[PDB]
Amino acid sequence: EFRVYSSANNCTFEYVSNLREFVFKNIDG
Amino acid sequence: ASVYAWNRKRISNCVADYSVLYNSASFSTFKCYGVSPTKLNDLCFTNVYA
Ligand SMILES: *[C@@H]1O[C@H](CO)[C@@H](O)[C@H](O)[C@H]1NC(C)=O
Repeated sequence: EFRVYSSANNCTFEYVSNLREFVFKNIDG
Repeated sequence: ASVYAWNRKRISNCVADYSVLYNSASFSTFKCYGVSPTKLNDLCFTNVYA
């Protein structure tokens, strides 16, 4: 069930394509 | 669209080709302010509005 998103303003870039590990950095955009 | 309701479209995240538009040989007017139209391909911006 998807009840999160209830808007549509200006958009920008959109991309579509044991244990798990992830790392998230954010630099210079 | 009409003049009082001029439409807008943003373009980004792609590879433009200004020379083809330059060499279409069909447009009547082409005025670019502040930039060299023949050197437009050798430039890189963040987003364009049509
Ligand atoms: C969407 O973001 C752009 C980026 O600056 C801004 O200029 C524009 O006003 C925004 N749109 C709305 C409806 O706020």
